[PDB]
Amino acid sequence: KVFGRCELAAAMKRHGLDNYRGYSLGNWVCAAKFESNFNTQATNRNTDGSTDYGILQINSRWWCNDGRTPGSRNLCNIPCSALLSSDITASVNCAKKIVSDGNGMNAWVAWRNRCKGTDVQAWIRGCRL
Amino acid sequence: HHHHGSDLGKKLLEAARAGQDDEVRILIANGADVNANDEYGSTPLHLAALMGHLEIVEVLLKYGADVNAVDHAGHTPLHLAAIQGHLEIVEVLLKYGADVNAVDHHGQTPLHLAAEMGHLEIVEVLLKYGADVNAQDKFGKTAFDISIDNGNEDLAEILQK
Repeated sequence: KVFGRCELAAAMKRHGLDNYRGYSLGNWVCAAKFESNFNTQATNRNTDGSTDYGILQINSRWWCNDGRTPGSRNLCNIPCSALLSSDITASVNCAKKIVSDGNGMNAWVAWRNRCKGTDVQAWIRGCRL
Repeated sequence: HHHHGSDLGKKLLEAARAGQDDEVRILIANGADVNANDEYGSTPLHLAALMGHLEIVEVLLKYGADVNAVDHAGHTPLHLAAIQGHLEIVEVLLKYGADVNAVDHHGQTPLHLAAEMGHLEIVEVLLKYGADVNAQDKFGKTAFDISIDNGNEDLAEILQK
């Protein structure tokens, strides 16, 4: 499944991401745009033998288990395949675990490079929330 | 020499993103590589376009910045200015030969992006420069399909041509 911008904004809002750990809704929508182009099925191989999965591109070395990544840590305690659903619950739960303890949304390379310091509330403009 | 060109290039990426006009001009004068790339594949022009620094965009283009430079997602500075809603930057990029129908790794054009964000004035400038209304991205969506998905009734009327 590929979400539309406002459809994802409404789903992320229902999943409690608005202002989660001080990050306004737009941040999460912007991150998903640049991480996966709102594609719940996105999978991308990294430079270190790991793969990023789903709409929020959760990493298979540190956060989810794919069984094919050396040095798996599985900190979210979830199979990476659970992040490939049309239902964003598992991806949201894992994003909430990543952002709670650390350097916020700096865990997302696309967010740091394309969302951070921009007018992120433009991502929720024109949406029914 | 190419060593100093690349080294001043890194300072140029930072100055362009921060909106430091004087620093940008000094770095260019000192021989900074105007087409330097950061880890994300961004050039100083992508960063000035992303952050809305009109004067830096104009100055980079005057000193030979590649208008159609692509980052690791396949986005040109035009794609980024279109997403952000920077109308004056979109116009300058188009004036310097930006490819109005440049496609990223997801088959999206600047029109797809301006439509998604609901930037009406940018959509009209892109259409004026030949943006393809029938262009479908990798998921089969046209800019018109995107406007419908987001319920943008103003864009739906504008994109009917």
